[PDB]
Formats: sequence, structure tokens, C-alpha cells
Amino acid sequence: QISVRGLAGVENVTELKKNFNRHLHFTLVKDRNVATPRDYYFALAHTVRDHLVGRWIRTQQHYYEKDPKRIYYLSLEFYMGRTLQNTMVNLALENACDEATYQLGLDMEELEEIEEDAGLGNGGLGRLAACFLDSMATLGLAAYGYGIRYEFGIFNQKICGGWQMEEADDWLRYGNPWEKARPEFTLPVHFYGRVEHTSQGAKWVDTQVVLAMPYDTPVPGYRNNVVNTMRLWSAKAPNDFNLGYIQAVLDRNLAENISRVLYPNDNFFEGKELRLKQEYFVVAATLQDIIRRFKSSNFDAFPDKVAIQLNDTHPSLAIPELMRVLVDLERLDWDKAWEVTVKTCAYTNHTVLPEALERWPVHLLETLLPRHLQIIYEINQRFLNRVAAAFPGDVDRLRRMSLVEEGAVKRINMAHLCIAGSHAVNGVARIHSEILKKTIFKDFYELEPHKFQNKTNGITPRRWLVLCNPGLAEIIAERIGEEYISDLDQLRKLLSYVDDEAFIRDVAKVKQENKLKFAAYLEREYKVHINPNSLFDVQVKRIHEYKRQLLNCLHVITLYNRIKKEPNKFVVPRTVMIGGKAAPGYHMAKMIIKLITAIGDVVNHDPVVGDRLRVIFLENYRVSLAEKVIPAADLSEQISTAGTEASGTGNMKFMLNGALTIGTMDGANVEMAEEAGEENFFIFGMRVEDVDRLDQRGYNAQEYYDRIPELRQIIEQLSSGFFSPKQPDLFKDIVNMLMHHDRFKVFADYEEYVKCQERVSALYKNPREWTRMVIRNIATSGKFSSDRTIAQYAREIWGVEPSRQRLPA
Amino acid sequence: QISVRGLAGVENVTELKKNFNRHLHFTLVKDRNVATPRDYYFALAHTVRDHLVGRWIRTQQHYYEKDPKRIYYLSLEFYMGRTLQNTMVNLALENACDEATYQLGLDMEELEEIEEDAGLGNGGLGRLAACFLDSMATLGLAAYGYGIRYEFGIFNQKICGGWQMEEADDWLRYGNPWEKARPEFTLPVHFYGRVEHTSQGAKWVDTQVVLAMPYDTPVPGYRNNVVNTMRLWSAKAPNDFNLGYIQAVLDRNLAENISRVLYPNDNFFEGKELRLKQEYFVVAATLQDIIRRFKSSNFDAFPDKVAIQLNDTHPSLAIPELMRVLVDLERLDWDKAWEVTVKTCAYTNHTVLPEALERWPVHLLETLLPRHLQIIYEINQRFLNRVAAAFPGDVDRLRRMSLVEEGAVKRINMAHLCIAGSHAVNGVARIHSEILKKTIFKDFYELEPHKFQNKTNGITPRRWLVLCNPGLAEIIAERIGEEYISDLDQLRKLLSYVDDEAFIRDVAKVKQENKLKFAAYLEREYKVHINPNSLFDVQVKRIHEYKRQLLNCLHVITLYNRIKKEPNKFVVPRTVMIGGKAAPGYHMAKMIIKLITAIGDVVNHDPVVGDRLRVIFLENYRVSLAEKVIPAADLSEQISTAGTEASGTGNMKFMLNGALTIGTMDGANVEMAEEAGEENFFIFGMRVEDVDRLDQRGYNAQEYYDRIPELRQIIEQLSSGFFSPKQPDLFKDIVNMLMHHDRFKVFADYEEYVKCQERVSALYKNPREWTRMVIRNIATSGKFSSDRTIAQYAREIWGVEPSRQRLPA
Ligand SMILES: Cc1ccc(-c2cc(=O)c3c(O)cc(O)cc3o2)cc1
Ligand SMILES: Cc1ccc(-c2cc(=O)c3c(O)cc(O)cc3o2)cc1
Repeated sequence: QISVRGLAGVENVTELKKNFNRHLHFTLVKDRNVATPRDYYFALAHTVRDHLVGRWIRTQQHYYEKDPKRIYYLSLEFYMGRTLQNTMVNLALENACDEATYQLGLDMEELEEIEEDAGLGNGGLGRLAACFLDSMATLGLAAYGYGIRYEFGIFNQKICGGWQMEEADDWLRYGNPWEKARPEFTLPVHFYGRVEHTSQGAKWVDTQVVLAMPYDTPVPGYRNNVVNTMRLWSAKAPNDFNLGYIQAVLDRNLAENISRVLYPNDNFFEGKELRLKQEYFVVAATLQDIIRRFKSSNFDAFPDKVAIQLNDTHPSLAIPELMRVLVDLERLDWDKAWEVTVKTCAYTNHTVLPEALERWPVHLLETLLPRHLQIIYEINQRFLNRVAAAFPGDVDRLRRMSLVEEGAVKRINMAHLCIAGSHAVNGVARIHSEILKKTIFKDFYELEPHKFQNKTNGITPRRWLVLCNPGLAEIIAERIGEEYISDLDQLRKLLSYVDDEAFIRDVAKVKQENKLKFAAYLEREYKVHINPNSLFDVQVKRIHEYKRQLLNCLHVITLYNRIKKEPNKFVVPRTVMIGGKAAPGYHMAKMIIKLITAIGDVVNHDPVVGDRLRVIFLENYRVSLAEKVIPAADLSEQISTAGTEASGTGNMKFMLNGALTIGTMDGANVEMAEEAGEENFFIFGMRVEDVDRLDQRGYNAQEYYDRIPELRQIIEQLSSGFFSPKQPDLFKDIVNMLMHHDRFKVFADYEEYVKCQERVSALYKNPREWTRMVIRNIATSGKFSSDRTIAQYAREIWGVEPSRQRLPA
Repeated sequence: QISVRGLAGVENVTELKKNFNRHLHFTLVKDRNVATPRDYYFALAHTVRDHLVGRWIRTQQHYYEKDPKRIYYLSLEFYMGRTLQNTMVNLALENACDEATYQLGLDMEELEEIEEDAGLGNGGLGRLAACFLDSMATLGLAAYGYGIRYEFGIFNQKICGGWQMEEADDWLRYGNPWEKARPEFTLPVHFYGRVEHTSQGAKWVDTQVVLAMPYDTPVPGYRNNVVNTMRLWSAKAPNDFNLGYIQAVLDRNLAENISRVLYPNDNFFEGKELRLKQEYFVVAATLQDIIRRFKSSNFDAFPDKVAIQLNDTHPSLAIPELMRVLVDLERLDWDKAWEVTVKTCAYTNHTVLPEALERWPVHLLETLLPRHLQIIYEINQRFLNRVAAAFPGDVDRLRRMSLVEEGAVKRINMAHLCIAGSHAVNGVARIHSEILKKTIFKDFYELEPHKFQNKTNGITPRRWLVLCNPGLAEIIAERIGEEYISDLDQLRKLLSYVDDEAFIRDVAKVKQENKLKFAAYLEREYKVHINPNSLFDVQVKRIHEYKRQLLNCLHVITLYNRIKKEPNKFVVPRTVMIGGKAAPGYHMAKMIIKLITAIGDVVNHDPVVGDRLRVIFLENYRVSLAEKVIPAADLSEQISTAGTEASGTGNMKFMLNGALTIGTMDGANVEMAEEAGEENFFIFGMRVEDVDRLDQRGYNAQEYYDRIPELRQIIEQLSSGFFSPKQPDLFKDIVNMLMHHDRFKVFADYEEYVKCQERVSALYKNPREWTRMVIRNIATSGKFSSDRTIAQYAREIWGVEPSRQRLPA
């Protein structure tokens, strides 16, 4: 129907239908009479997968022929979402498949909805990995995603009585048609044991073996016929394992638990053994695989053929592991092995928040990875010797920079390990990268300034525009062509259309259609009635104190109280939608969810309010829900305390999809405002500098409570039980935190937020000027493409040249 | 090459090759350069599976159209072995696939060897299920095998220092291409809880739910285009299960352990909770499925549409479960529900050995299945009331016949439950069925003589002749045609060829070729040197006291001692091969294995012996090894104490494949000797009557030790450490048992065994007369086809007529 979805040729369509009917019969062992919609999804999935195979084989063949430098993206998270539509998009099969299925009397949209999300990630960090894979394939890089095939991904979130409940994400129940098991590439991973010092170096012995079995998933580039690989490792017990008999067999589960479940913490460190096992498991299996590929091309050339990107410190053990292989197994001298390691590895930092910092107790590493600890101590000694030589007598520096933290229990700072063992350390937005150099890694910067880079995050415009927002994609394509999808900078051409009446009409029309479709989706799946003519005010992201959903809650209650004070005065109608998962053990995050729903219970049922104000908690926020709600959004809420949100990526998704941003000068917000112009952005609140000023003198929340009557009223309402009639003291922990222990200074930004929100409403009253500002945002969103990001990684870190040239089909 | 393997048409071969190359590419994502032999096996497996699909869909469709009476074979064991060759055989694709693969430069035989056995069984009972499925498909019955998809089947057996070691049978590691998951047919199974008595009857509440997910495997009939279903249930935890968070996810394993591992006990009851869970799980999921199919055709008609065969007492809970559904859920009156149950269910008994009898502690059923216990007590009360009325004043009868056994702990006799709740009780050989009526079920017979039947066991001639012994199949086909494969009685026509020089030559030639091939197989896979001109003396079956491998050991040591006494005297050369698995906790069985190997260590390394005597323990005896060694055998050892082996089926396999039988008048041996003639059988030892005579007066083993010098020498050798120089007392437990606690009277049969073995050797010296006797055996083996067995089940128990008519392709 629409052009950017590709051609529906008579040949293609005939062929797709034939193969659909083939798979239904032979693959699914079903006829048309007994088939469920799930069968139909599977038939289509297999049919589309068939188009990947040739390209997948050719691409891997090609990388063998040409032997390019290989990029290894190590992450414990790949937040992939659904694969079907994305595959169709990148292969240009969407319209053909739409037509083929239509003729079979099926709605492709309905079939797409049957696919489970591969939710093998928590949030930003995980989704960045996913976007990166897409971009790396699109830019023709010989790149491999390496991670863990979790049996269970991020929990499914149910709301029960306004509270979050967690359900196991059994995503593999019905099978995964996208993966291919490679049992022939199974590799041993070792744990426990002890170190033995012989004549011929150190030997790790008496270990427990877990096997790592790889599953390969294709990563198609955008219309270039490149298909890269995501390899995820599954834990399998050896056959001699525990080998009364029955219990031995049952106890194989112990070993296989390693790949069982994704830890559901966002920007939080939990020092659990099972977590460390996951970290070693992925690192050990990957490095063996890397080295095997390399040897089928001495170690001098390793860094010319291998780049390893560490996604946060989660795979930091790659550094000691690479040393261990090089020193203990390959018998290189320390210094040479170290050179190779440093020149191979690069570290991306994702946050400065201290509770996220991985600091592993020594006693844990001692038991689990005895050899790796020795190697870490050796790295620490040699590193600290360089520091001593550069800064003679600066004993405090030595203490601050040590990989080993002294204290109650000794810990390893994995971030320090990463900086020491990497040739490049990058942040994920300009302000974040600057903060790293100014604050938490100041000492490291002073020693090795050359290591520290910026690589501002991005999002794939494939998933995050073409896929989720085809109507916007099309109207843009009608003006400026299709080239922009793989070259997002071309969106600037839209600036010359800012005074075009037809384009203004189109932008606004697409937004209205998206809103209608989302409001419909709500009624179908979660029976709730929302006004589509209202401003869609959405905050979707993990629930955190630092992300300040609470600040949003305060505004929501403010609007409510203002309506009640003056019922018969006009206000711009809003639907306020907040969505996100709390980590299961994060009490405050779980309380915030409850507050959100508790406000809804009051606001949504007040006759005086009408449909002027609605508060909706979006249940089970995940990738596939982001694809629905983001296109439908008017106002993007990016309201973290300045200095807390390293980058964000949600911010970029909304900008690309025609929502305006209300936000702080935090993370990539700063660069978005820079690109679009401050006049086209609803910037409010303290800057980083302001927060520092407040910290130096001390943050007294009472002062704000005393001086802002509107704020006082809200706190009195929370305390007295206005929002919890049956349990008047329900929200005492919220009030107490805001008043006495608020690290994120919610009250400090309250006044500027509310005022700035008034300005949003004022602009919304003028549809034409709203839409013109929207155009200025979309048209300057080009920088925030992961294509740009990966291009910068490739040139400035990995030392490879990206390519837009197509492989032969 | 050979005719019974079907046509290799130019069209067929071209088509198979095209589809092989298709699957390699699309299914396995491999090209010819990277493919392993395992890939090639998989490509062929998928290609052959493609030929099943059409027939599978049509057959199930047909059963919906015609709505025939449905047979449900409930077993906890299906010893299927490999599927590929069997599928090819039954579809007539063998030669075409041989040709197709040959042209692709591959050896099909090598690819076949890559397939894992589906070892979801222990021995006789399990293999009988498998043969039955084949026969039921071949005889056009609307039949379904129902069982458990164990993640791990019967352990793989390694010999280490002459001792059995067990390894996990991880048969699903590389995937199973034969199964199809049916998640849409997932069903809840309940455990624990408590009973609540309301106004409207009893209610089972507060239960723990496990889900049962079915996997369907095709069962092709022989060349009739019928494909029946084996449905095996897998345990899956519900998503709300245990739903800190991490542990909850990990604890899903608890629930899934139900389908994890097959209990590796042969004819032995182990009263473990996990075992009872397996028994309820398969019964609960199956009965729901049966009832669902039935309702898509009141309960009056259930037995006209449903037969349920219980394979031993393992699925005895089907009786209380059917009552529970009918009474508690469907709200039928007790008496009517009972009528339906009895008319639906039939019980096959597999042994009289008391340690095999399932006697479940009440406290276990009380906790796990509270409602089923109440129903059992109710059955018991009503049953005992009928007994009281028939035998007034016979209080002892009441005690003997009770479903509930009084004692230290109360137990339920599941065999009593089965007799009470079934319209038919059958043994598995004439002598066994008679023993049931005379001894262990005398009381039950006296009450309901009409219930007790015989159904002598059989083996499928497809697997056990055509598949494993194509050369024998062919030479038979050259004379009498191919019809015999589905009508084994036609083998009688071979009696008219007993004096044909050409046929005698052919029978002997095939035997020699089989021996050469097996002797080769030994060298390749287990580097050992055997004389192919020797008599192949084989005993393969589970290791048991009752099966008397020990008696065989005594003979072996006797031959050895005789050679040593007179080195320069001629003896017929023998290779003695004993194979079988011991249950992991069966100490005596594990000692016997050790003795066997210990004899080998002495005999096989004695220079004086030469190649006149070799003792080989066949490692990892399983279905696929039976297919190799049985065709190669000359003498079949069936030497159980009379009254112990209910039937046996190994006996029949050897008879079909041109080995002579040395054996006791036990089990089906009696009928084999009857069919072939006693003069064509090496019958020795006590009859049942003789054993009874010995028991009445008492078995004193000392008497035999005192009177038989040859026997005394052997016992002195065992005791003094002739066979265990380093550990002189290794075999004290063997000696002590034989002397003082031998339930199986090894010494009593010793003299007649050795003498009868002398007669075997004498006949072997005359090849022509040996072969003529072989022909008389093969030619009278027709009765022992499972086709005959199933035909008798169908007519005399199930009330359905078998059919040899083909379905349209
Ligand atoms: C700034 C900031 C960041 C993260 C957190 C956080 C995140 C968690 O997931 C979390 C948890 O699972 C258990 C717990 O006891 C505390 C926790 O705290 C708090 C504050
Ligand atoms: C006649 C007869 C039959 C079966 C057995 C038998 C079989 C077993 O599997 C077994 C076992 O696993 C553990 C054990 O302690 C004893 C056992 O005894 C013994 C004698």
C-alpha cells in the first residue's frame, strides 16, 4: 500500500504463498482446518527466515574469504524485541508478505502480534546492544553479538490492586524459529578448582566443567544483503556430571541454572554468585570462539584482526581471561600478552551512579575463579607501579586508583580493571563523557588522557521509524526519498518544508492516526477509555528514583488540584501515561508504581475532571509496547536530575517520532536541544552546576515545602491519605524520602517543571505552531541514529571502515 | 540392491536428492563445505519425515470422519530405538534413499549410525510397547501410544575396570526431528491439595498445578499408508509458579523434574514419590485428552468408543482417575461410572516376581492424591462386599484380596486395583497366564474367571527381520515372496525347503555374513579380536538373578577348566557374549557384570586356550545393539529358572534370525518349542513342577556342591581368588548367595545345562544339520509376530476388527 514497505511483485507474492502453505504442511504438520493463528505466525516466520538463509551463508563465507577485522560486541543483554517485522523491513518483503497473507485470508498485523519479544535485556543498555547489531549489519561490519540465551528474559509485569506482580517470561515455550542451535560448536567453561604452580607456569586444575552451547540468530542489515550473527550461549551439564543415580541426573539443573534467567536490575549491582557465573560463562565461551576463528586466518596480529567491545563492566572478566589464555595456555610473556589485551579491548561506561558500579567481593572470586584473581592482583601491582612513577608520593592516588578496594570486605572495582585493560574508554553522551573525566575517573584521565572518548548513543531508524511508524516514514519519503533510512542526516532537508501547509497537515494527520490506533489498542487489550483529542503526555522507562517519575506525579496532582480549585476554567486536556518495570526488590520503585495507580483511581473517577485529565499506568512496558506508544506520543518526559541519566535513548525515539520533549539538561537531552535549537525544546530545571551548588551548601527539602503552597498541599494529601483512604499511611515512605533523604532533588525542580508544563499546554492550543516545532525536531534528529554512533566506534575505536555497498543476493 | 528394500525410481531418487539439498540449506543452514556427518543425518531425517506428513494428516483426518473405536496404550515406557531406517522400511523408501545418498557421495549406513536411540524403556515391557505400536499401525487400528517424554532415557552403560558406570542418556542434545510439540494441547495436572465435601459432592482443592505439554511422534504402518500417533507428555511449570524472584524462577525445575528421567529398574518396584508423580502425570494428562476427543464425536457409549490398555500397573491410577472425572466432574452416579471404567480398562501383567509388584504406601497417596485414596477405599469396600457375598465366611479371602494391605505401613496393591477395575486381565505367555490363575491371582480368578485371558507376546518382523537382517529377509523373499512381512505365519512355507541344498547354503551364508559384519563392528568400535568361525553364544537382556547370567558364567568356567585339563583335545570354538544393564542400585547385578569381565580377563589372555574360547561383555546393550548382535547369533541363551520369566521377547528375536535356543521350559520358550518341535530346541533343566517339588522339601545348594566335582572346583576358584588375584575376596557375595540364599536354584540346573551345551557343540560340528534345524525354527516363528498378538488383543479385549487394507496415499 505504502512505498517504503517495498514492491509486491506477482512473482514474489505467488512464491511467498507457496512457501507459506509448504511450511504449514511440512513444518507445522497442520492443514487449514486445524491451524490456529499461532500456526499462521509460525508459517510466515519460517517463510521469511527462508529468505535470510542464503544471505546468512554468503555473508559468513565472505568474511572467511576477505578475512576482515572482526568486531565482538560482548553484552549480557540484547533487548531484541520481535524479529519478524524487522526481518521483513530489512529484506524489503513487508508489502509482498502483506499481499501474500491477505490473499490467504489472513491479517499480517494480527500474526505479528503473536510473536513473543526476545526480552533479554532490562532497558537502555540492552536496547543499545540491539540497535548496534542492526547498525553494524547495515554498515557492513564483520560484527558478532555475543551473550547468554536466557531461558527467561525480563519478567512480564502484571498490575494487581495497583501493585506490580512479576511473572516468568517463558518466551521459548512455543519455540523460537529465528535461532539455530550449533551443538558442534559446544565449548567447556571451568569454575572453582585451584591454582598449581609448576616449572612451566601456573595451571588451573580440579575445576567443575559447564558446557556452553551456542545458538545463532541472524542480524540482517538494511537492504544490503548482509546478515551478521548474534551468538547466545546456553548452559548444558556434561554427561559424566555427578556421575544416587536419579538425584545425579536431577542435579544437572544446578549447572544449567547459569543460563536460566536474566537478572532484572536496571542500573543496580547485586553481588550474587550466580551473576558472576553468568559473567564468566559468556566471557570464557566467547573468547575461546574468538581465538578459534582467529587461528583459522603470531598473536602480534591479534588486535589487527580482533576488536572486543565491553558493554559496561558486565563482561570485564574478558580482560583477565584473555591474559590467562595468552599467558597460561599460549605461553606468551606477561608484557606481550598485556599489549595484545589492551589493544584488543575497549570499555563503554553506562552510568556514574555508585549503586550500579560492579564491586565484586574477593572471597567470591577466590572461590570461583582463583586464577583470575591472581591475574587481577598482578594487573593491579603493575598498574599501580606506573601511577607511582607518574605521580611520585601521591599515596592517596594509589589508594583511589587501585583495582582492589580495602575495607570491611576487599572488593575488585571492575570499572578500574576495564580502564586499565582497555585502549579506549567511552561515555554515551557528551556531558556524561565530560563527567567521567571531571569526577569518577579523573585520576585515570590524568594518567591516560588518550583513552577517554565520547560516543553519544543512537537508535536504529529501521525499528524506531520505518517499522513502528510507517505513516511518518512515508510522508517523509514522499518529499525527500528513501535514502534517509540508512542516512538519517538527510532529515535536515525537512527544514525547507517547515512552512509547507501540505506537510504540516500530513505530520499532524499521521500523529492523529497513531493516537487513534493507540487509544483503540488500549480499549481492546486493557478495556480503558481515553480521549484521542487530548495531549498524550508519556513517560516510559524503568522505574527509578533518578528518572523522577515522582516529579511527574507531583505535576499530575498539581493539575488535578488546579482543576478542582477552578472547575469551570479551560485547561488543555491531557492523557498522562507512565509505564515501566521496577526491579523486583526495589521497594521505592514498587511504591512509585502504586502511587501512580492510586492517583489514577482518584483522578480517573472524578466527575468534575471529565476527560480533561486521565492518568494511565502502561502495564508491561517492553520493546513491542514502545513501538506502539512512542509513535502516539505528543510530549516526551525526560526529567532525570541533571548528572544522573548518562544518555538515555527513549529521548531519541520520541524525537524521531514527532513528540516534543520536556526535559532537564541531562544526558543526550543536551545534544538534542543543541541540534534542534533550545527554542524548540521544553528545557527546565537545574543544570549540573546548579546541583553541585546545592550539594555544597546542603539540600533542605523543607525549604521548598515551606515556600511553595501548591507543593505543601500535595504532600499533605499524600500523608493524610487522600490517595489511600483505606490505608492512610500507605505512602509514608514516599513522603519521608522526599522530605529527608531525596538524592534526586525532586522539590528543587518542581516550580520550573510546572511552569514549563504550562508552556507546553500553551503551545498545544496552537496546532500549527506545535506541528512546526515538531518538524524542527524530526528534521534535526539525524545525529541520534546508531549508524552515526557505530561509524564513530568503527573509525575512532575499532579501526575499521564502514561500508554502504551491497553484497550480491 | 535387494528387492525387499523397495524400488529406486529415477523420479523418487531425483526428488529425494533435491529435498536433501533443500533441508541442508534451509533447515540446517549449512553448505556442502561446512556440513558434518550429523548434518547429513539430519537432512535425510527431515527428507524422510516429509514423506510421513501427508499420511499422518490423512490418517488422523480419517479417524475423525469414520469415528472408529480408539485404542489407548498407556505405558511409562516406549523402547523405540532409532526411527530413520524403520520409517524408510515402512514407507518403501530404503533403496531410493540409499541411491539418493550414494549419488550425493554419502553412505546411508554411516548416517543411520549417527541417530540416538529413543531409549525410553528398560527392557521387555518397554520394547513390547514399541512393537505393539508398529503392529497397531500395520493392522490399521485407531491406536495411540501415551507416555512420558523423558529428557533422559535408560542410562548409557560404560565399563570401567570391569565395573558398570552409568552416564546420563542426553538423547535430545542435538534435537529430535521425529517429534512435533503441540503446546496448544497443553493440559493441567493437579497434585497435593485436600478434599472438601460440599452439598454437590466432593471437591479437590488447594492443589499444585503442573502443566503437561504433548509431543507427537508418527508411527507408520507397514506399507499401508497409515500413520498413528505416539503422544508423550513433558512437564512444564505454570507462569505464576512460585510467583525472592530469582529463586522462584529457578524452582520451576522442581515441577519439571517429573518428566526428567526414566527410572532404570527392570522388574523391580522402588516406592519413590517422584515415581508416583510420573504415574499420575501421564494418567491425568492422557485421560483428559481421551475425554476431549470423545466429547468431539452419554457416557454410556464411552466404552464403545474408548479402550484403555494398562501396560503393567504403572498407569493403574487411570482407574481411580477415570472414576474421579466421571463422579466428581461429570456428576455420574458411582455405579454407572464404575461400569464405564471396568468396560473401558484392561490390565496386562508382566511378572509374578514379588519385588516387582507395585505396593504404594498409603501415607504417600494421602499427601499426593488425597481424592484418589478415598476413591480407592470406596472401590475396596464395594469389591470386598461382592467377595463376602460369593464366599460367605471366608474371612481370609477378604484379607488376601483387599486392595489395602495391612502391616507395618498400610499399602495399596495396584495389581488388585487393576484386576478389580478392568474387564480383562492377561498374561504374556500361556504358562505365565496359567500361573496367574493357579497362584498369585487364584482368588480373583475364582471370583471372575471370565476376566482372565492369555495374550502371548510377539515382536514386529519389520524391525526384527527386514530392518536388522535384510539378507535373511531377501533369501526368504526369493522363495516365498514379500507377503510374509505382514503375515509371518507364511514362514511355514519354508518347511518345504528344509532339504533344498541352495536354501541351506543361503541360510548359512547370510549367517556367516552377519557374523563377519558383527566381528568387524567389534574391532572398529571396541578394539577386540574374535574368531568369526566360532559358535556365537549370546545372552543379551537386563542383568538379573532370575535370568541366571550366573548359570552361563558357570558353563563358561567349566569349558575353560576342561580345556586346561586336556589342552590338546578338540572342542568346538565359542565366542561367549553376555550383554545387559544392571539397575544402578542392584548390587548383585553389578557384581555379576564384574564376574563376567573377570572371567574374560582370565580366559581371553590364556595362551593355551587360543581362540577356542572368548568371553565378551557387550557394553551398552540397547535396541540398536540388539539389531546388530541378534542377526549374528548362533545360540540364544534363555536360561531363567522355570516360572520366573513371564514371557521374554529376546527369545523370539533370535528364533526369527536363525539362532538355535538353549533354554528352560519358562515363558514363551514353551510355545516356541511347541511350534518348532522339542527335537529342534535345546531344552534342559527343571520344569515349573520340579521347582515346586524342590521348594516343598527345601533347596540345599551344598548337596550339589558335594556331588558335582566340576561345580566344586568352580566355587573354590571363585572363593580363593583365581579370577580376582589382587582382591581375593571380591566375589564372596556371589559364592555366599549361590550357597545359602539362591532363590533361582543355579546349581539345580547346572548338570543338565552343561550336558545340553555339549549337545549344542555336537550339532555345530555338522553345519548342514545345524542349518536344517535353524530352518525349522525360522519357519515356525510366525506365531511370535506382534501382528498375531495385537490381532488377539483387538478381537478378544478391545472389540475392534484389524484391517490390512491400505489408506490412499
Ligand atoms: C539511584 C539508585 C539506583 C538504583 C537503585 C536500586 C535499584 C534496584 O534494583 C534495587 C534493588 O533491586 C534492591 C534494593 O534493595 C535496592 C535497589 O536500588 C536505587 C537508587
Ligand atoms: C528376583 C529379583 C528381581 C529384582 C531384584 C532387584 C532389582 C533392582 O533393580 C534392585 C535395586 O535397584 C536395588 C536393590 O536394593 C535391589 C534390587 O533388586 C532382585 C531380585
